[PDB]
Amino acid sequence: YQPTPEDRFTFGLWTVGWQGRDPFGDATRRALDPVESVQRLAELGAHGVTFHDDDLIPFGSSDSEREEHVKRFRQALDDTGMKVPMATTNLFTHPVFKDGGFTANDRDVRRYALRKTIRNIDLAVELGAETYVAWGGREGAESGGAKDVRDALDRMKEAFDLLGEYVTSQGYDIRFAIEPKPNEPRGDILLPTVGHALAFIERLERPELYGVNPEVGHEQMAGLNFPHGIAQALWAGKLFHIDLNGQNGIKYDQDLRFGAGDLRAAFWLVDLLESAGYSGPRHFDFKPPRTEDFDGVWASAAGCMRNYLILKERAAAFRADPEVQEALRASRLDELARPTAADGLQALLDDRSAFEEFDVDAAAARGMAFERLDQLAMDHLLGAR
Amino acid sequence: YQPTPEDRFTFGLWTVGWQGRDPFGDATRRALDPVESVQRLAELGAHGVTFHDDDLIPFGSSDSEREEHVKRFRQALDDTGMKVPMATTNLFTHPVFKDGGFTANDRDVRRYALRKTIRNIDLAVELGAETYVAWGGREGAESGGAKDVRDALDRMKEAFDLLGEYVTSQGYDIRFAIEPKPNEPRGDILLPTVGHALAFIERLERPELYGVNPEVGHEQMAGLNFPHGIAQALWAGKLFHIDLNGQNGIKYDQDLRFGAGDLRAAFWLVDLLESAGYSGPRHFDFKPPRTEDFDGVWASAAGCMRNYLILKERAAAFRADPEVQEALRASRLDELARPTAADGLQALLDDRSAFEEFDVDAAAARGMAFERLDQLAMDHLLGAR
Amino acid sequence: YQPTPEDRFTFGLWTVGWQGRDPFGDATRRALDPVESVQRLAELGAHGVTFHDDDLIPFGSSDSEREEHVKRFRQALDDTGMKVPMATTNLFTHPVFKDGGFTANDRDVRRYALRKTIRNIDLAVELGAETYVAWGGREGAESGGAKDVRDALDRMKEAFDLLGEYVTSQGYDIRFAIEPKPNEPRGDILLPTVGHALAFIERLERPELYGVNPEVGHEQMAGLNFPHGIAQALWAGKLFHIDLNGQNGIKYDQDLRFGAGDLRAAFWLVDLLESAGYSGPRHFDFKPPRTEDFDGVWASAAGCMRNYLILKERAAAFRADPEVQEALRASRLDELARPTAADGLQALLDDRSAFEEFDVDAAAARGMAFERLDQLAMDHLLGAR
Amino acid sequence: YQPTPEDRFTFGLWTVGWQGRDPFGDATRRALDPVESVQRLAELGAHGVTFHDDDLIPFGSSDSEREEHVKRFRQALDDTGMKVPMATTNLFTHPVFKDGGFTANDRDVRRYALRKTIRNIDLAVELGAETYVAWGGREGAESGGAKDVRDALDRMKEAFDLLGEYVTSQGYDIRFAIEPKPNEPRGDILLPTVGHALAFIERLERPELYGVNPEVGHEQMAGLNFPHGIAQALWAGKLFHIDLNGQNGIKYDQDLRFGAGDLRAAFWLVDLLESAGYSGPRHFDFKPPRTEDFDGVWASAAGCMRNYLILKERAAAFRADPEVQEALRASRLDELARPTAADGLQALLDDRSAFEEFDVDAAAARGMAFERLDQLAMDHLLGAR
Ligand SMILES: OC[C@@H](O)[C@H](O)[C@@H](O)CO
Ligand SMILES: OC[C@@H](O)[C@H](O)[C@@H](O)CO
Ligand SMILES: OC[C@@H](O)[C@H](O)[C@@H](O)CO
Ligand SMILES: OC[C@@H](O)[C@H](O)[C@@H](O)CO
Ligand SMILES: [Mn+2]
Ligand SMILES: [Mn+2]
Ligand SMILES: [Mn+2]
Ligand SMILES: [Mn+2]
Ligand SMILES: [Mn+2]
Ligand SMILES: [Mn+2]
Ligand SMILES: [Mn+2]
Ligand SMILES: [Mn+2]
Repeated sequence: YQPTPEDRFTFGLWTVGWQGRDPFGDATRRALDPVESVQRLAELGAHGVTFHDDDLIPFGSSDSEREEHVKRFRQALDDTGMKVPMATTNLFTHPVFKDGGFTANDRDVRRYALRKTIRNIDLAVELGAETYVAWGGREGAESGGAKDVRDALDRMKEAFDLLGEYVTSQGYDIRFAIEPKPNEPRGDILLPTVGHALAFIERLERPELYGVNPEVGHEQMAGLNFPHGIAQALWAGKLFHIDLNGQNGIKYDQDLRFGAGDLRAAFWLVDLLESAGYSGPRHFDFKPPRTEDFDGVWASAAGCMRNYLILKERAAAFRADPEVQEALRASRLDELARPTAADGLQALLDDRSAFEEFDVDAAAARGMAFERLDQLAMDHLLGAR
Repeated sequence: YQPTPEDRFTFGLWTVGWQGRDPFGDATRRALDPVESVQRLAELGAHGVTFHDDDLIPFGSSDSEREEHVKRFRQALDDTGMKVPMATTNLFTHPVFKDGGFTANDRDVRRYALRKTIRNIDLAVELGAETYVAWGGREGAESGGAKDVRDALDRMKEAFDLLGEYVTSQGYDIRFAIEPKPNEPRGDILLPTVGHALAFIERLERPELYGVNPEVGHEQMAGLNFPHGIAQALWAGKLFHIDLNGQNGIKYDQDLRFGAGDLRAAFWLVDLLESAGYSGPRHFDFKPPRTEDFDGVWASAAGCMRNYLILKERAAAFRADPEVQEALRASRLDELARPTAADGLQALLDDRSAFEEFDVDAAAARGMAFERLDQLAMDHLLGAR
Repeated sequence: YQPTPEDRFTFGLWTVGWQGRDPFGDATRRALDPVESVQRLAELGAHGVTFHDDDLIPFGSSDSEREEHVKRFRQALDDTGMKVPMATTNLFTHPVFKDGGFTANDRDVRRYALRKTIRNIDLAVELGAETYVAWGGREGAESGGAKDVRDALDRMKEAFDLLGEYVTSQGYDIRFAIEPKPNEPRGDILLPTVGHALAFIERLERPELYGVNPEVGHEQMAGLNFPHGIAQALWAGKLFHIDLNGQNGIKYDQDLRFGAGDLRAAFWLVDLLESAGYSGPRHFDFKPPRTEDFDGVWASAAGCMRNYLILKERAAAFRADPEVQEALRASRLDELARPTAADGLQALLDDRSAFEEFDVDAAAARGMAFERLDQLAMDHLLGAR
Repeated sequence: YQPTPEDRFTFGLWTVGWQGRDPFGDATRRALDPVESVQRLAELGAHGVTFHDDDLIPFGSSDSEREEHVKRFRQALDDTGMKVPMATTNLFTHPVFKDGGFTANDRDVRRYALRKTIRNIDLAVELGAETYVAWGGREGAESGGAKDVRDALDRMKEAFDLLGEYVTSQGYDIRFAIEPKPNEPRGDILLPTVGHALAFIERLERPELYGVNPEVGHEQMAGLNFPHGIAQALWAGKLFHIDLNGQNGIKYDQDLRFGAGDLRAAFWLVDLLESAGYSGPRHFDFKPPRTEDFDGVWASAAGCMRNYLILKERAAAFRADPEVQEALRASRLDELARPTAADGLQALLDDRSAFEEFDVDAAAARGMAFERLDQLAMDHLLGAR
């Protein structure tokens, strides 16, 4: 199960670079040089990296230092053949962002958050990224009077609409991907799920510039079915990017390596991305546990990739198995994919077999055969066929 | 705190009529006649009632019996001055709907679910309802291979699009309100939140025919902030109807009387509906606990109405209190409501005070004063001013 | 992966016999005769069955009918070689139990709940059961003033203490196993977790008569780590019985077949029961989904057994793998099992290497190597070694 | 609603002193001097403070600096009349504790964690504390093979048993209070609930030395009923101390001021502590939100105290209201407090009115009148009587 760069595996600088500072505990690992991580991730078989502005250029860097940091970084990309498919802005760490960036109550902060963003879209385009992520982690509230949500959506729509004006004015090929999260670090975060983000995009001036960046662990923090939300994103044409990780239920945001957490969810998510032909990056947004030294870092990043490739093999065996395709017909998946009434409304209304003469008892008696199907999918996952 | 019918309080027949059958236990109360409940709810000060088809006309009734049931019911509405603002279809009880109605894997079932719906839209319009709710409680799965979600959304969009064709062909003034729920009775239900429902409507052929019917307890079963979801629905123009009840956290769907459960949520929700000028029905979709006899039924329905009217008084005192309006300015709510950059993109880009000369430290030092605000809102709720 | 009766697999009559009545829906399957289920479960390789009183003898049966029902049942046990290791009381279905059995506010109800219990302990002993389960599913409240919890624990301790007097007075070899559940069908249920049940037993007059019956899905409905709770029960000597099933997170009690739900939890639970040498019944307390016909019933019961036996094989390969035992030493599991201070308190206090000269930096730098361990356990589960 | 020191309100140095560093964000407030906080908390009406070792004496302080820090602190206690009822150890911040203190896999770490503890019990006794808290925040795992839980409970019991030997050997009047938490910062924390902690104490050599320190927000992070767990702790005689705060459901540990979060829980908890006559400290273990400056700090600490005193007044009015005491009898709370069978087992067995002649229908028909009771308790809370 060996990754190659053709598998499209990517990692944030902040993921392998997490020093292991948590709400109760100091760092347990020294800071990695971005150079270092590029080199070590290319050896493991990754395809590229991603960054916040602030991961690559230290906050408050002179323009003399910015350019330095960028030079070095670009040399290591040249030396390794790594790409930069996606970039994003840190609008959550510095204290100025303690009430948000694009929805902060202070208007000055809000203009500062769009200037800091625009600066990093230029760099992102220079470095070749196709997708620009926006996680509004400070956009929200711990209290009901602190934030009027209708005014805060007006602000959010204004900031995204100015960024879409900027990008079309510059000529850039770059799209935006909004990342939902339901809570943490705010008490409640605005656009908390995939469905809220999808809905919001349909109100922006140019909706075809924006899609979603869902993360495994974030929709599971609301107790939702991650493969069902991604289906919906796929159904809308809006799955621009995806963050892969693991999460054990409804609790703080664990960011465990991909395959950890809900491992059957993980199986149905790979099944779906592979059968829909998702062709963007398989990005890992994870934190190696603070228990680990640098050995455990690179082990944990390697197991992200491994577990994807194992689950891809088992989902492919599942769909390719004749006894499975027979089960799928027994459970009427074929019929789910046929129109209910291609005949149209009038013919439906005149069809007596639809109502007046429909035998509800006979229909109700038929078994759906779902459990036999599900066990087939379990035997496939476990390799126990 | 006395309701009158001008408060727009409504109840489902199924709410006061719940016999108290639960997954572990038999009925504890006899069946109410719909007549009875209309009379008793008009005495308590309610404005109207709502129904499933199957609450009012027993499943499988001849057309001779349907008309009877409807006659009787209409007399009791005449005798009491009660209205029928909303109606809906039962597509969840009968065993034929064990895989869903509009997304069942069997195509025959799906045509039967639209015929059963259309029949009840006619009756709904006859009885004067303005809103037709659709809760797809059986639309979903307990297992990943049982349902392809992209085909199931195609089916759902086809069923809603044929119902919008039906209503515009008949000339009816009636809109649809889709009610989300994340789970129960299915393992996972499709369009599980407000945001998923909002997103989905924007893909139907005629989106201005459809809005949402959110329920308190349903978004809390995902751990989400119910007043934040309703703000978003208000912001989209799509809050057609609302279900009011109480829920203690993430667990089975409790349906406790309104004000029970999360009582500070309840306060910020009344604050919002009243300050936005929501003017639809305040509908109660609750179940009096099976511990209660008919005395406890009508006590529980009365406390729904009482608790709304108490929280309306305290939210109104809150917003009317000068010291509160002063706090709101101290916390910059005023600034949240101003555009970030009415000057436009170019002027933002040329403004040095937005970036080059923005003092981030000074901005970061300012306190948001949220806690003083929040305690004011607490003293108001508790009447301890 | 073929079960035999030596695997100690058991099922409740109520599990395969669930008609599929849920809070929103009628039965979807006819009632099974207990005879039938005994015969069909013996063919699949099960070791025995369990019952509520009310599953085997219809509520209100004359003593002429009781004996009949029991005769028939006993013949089918004779004909099949099935055992009855465990029995329990239904103190939740009938409306008289709407406030509880042993903690109902009415004292008359409470005496009735102990008489109904004692009657079924006699039958249980006749039929050879070793364990008598008590799930207090109606013991609790939806509201804070409805139940004083300290008086309700006095009542619960009084009922269990009289049942322990009864059993020691009759000479019976039978122990009690209390089953925790956090909620459903009550808003909150008393002794909601394993730890609450364990604590409570230590206050009964004869604590060595009582242990716990934990269920997978119940501790997961609180978001807790089921293998950690069973370790604690094992550590106390109190794991008398266990209920096996699957649950997807914090929501209504799904009762999916064992292996469904949290499949990595399932792996670490089999690892533990097998390495501790648990030798009681592996009981399945599950409901085949109401989507299924009788074919899907017996498929779902068979997959419970299958998935146990697959996970037993993979946990055994895991612990037997030298590279795994090497990893365990690398992560210091060996040291966890050594006493911290067998030298005693004084020697600890005089040991300078424990404090004055302990090098905290060097210790802090050591990696725990947990991620490499965890991936080994993942490759083992998936059979990808 | 003015606190005085006779109300027994206390605060941790770490609570008002939280700089607002979170998993995504830098500090937003400078460090407070312990002196400062003592002075400011005495002005607001608090009764005392509590500390970790490491809050009061910087980690790695020479013994020349320790004594200095302690001198200063003691002067400010003298100048203000503040007490120190409780102290505890920081065994979670420093990287050496990344796998735990008392259950770390490294035995060296474990001896170091008991030496660091013992040192601070001496200081605690010097400063007059009565209760010594132990929150094992690093005791647990993110992965199943990382920790054998039975060996880890052996270690935990060994560490607590040596601390009980230490304290009885020194002659100290000091008891231990174990604080449960279900998760965060570990994936799962050992003894995750009140009931697990209660159970564990009953296995220590001297159980009458140990009780529990429950925190509001921690049992709510498992979705449990905090007043029900404290009743159980009261029922066992083991409520040594309590941490008061607010939490909105199952998510990261918010630590909002007391009264925020679940405000009806807050009401029933004050009702219980006041009617049981709890006479330990009312300690606040909260964090003023990082949005706040020092003004918002002291506002947030003041609202903890205010909200306790408002809820005490409304619970007292509730229990003192004749119409309430009438409701309580209508709902049979009186009967809950009577023995079920003071007559004994034999008389129960011979009582025909308990079984043979018990009218189950009549009993089942009686209403429990809980909803009327609950609304009375709501009108009382809101002051709407
Ligand atoms: O929860 C943290 C979020 O996942 C971020 O890592 C975003 O993906 C990028 O800012
Ligand atoms: O959870 C059940 C749902 O709330 C229904 O009562 C809908 O509102 C109407 O079918
Ligand atoms: O949740 C229901 C409980 O699990 C019961 O099935 C008990 O095990 C036996 O009464
Ligand atoms: O969650 C953090 C815990 O509540 C601590 O503050 C303990 O109370 C003391 O170490
Ligand atoms: Mn995350
Ligand atoms: Mn992410
Ligand atoms: Mn509901
Ligand atoms: Mn509803
Ligand atoms: Mn269960
Ligand atoms: Mn069970
Ligand atoms: Mn806490
Ligand atoms: Mn605490």
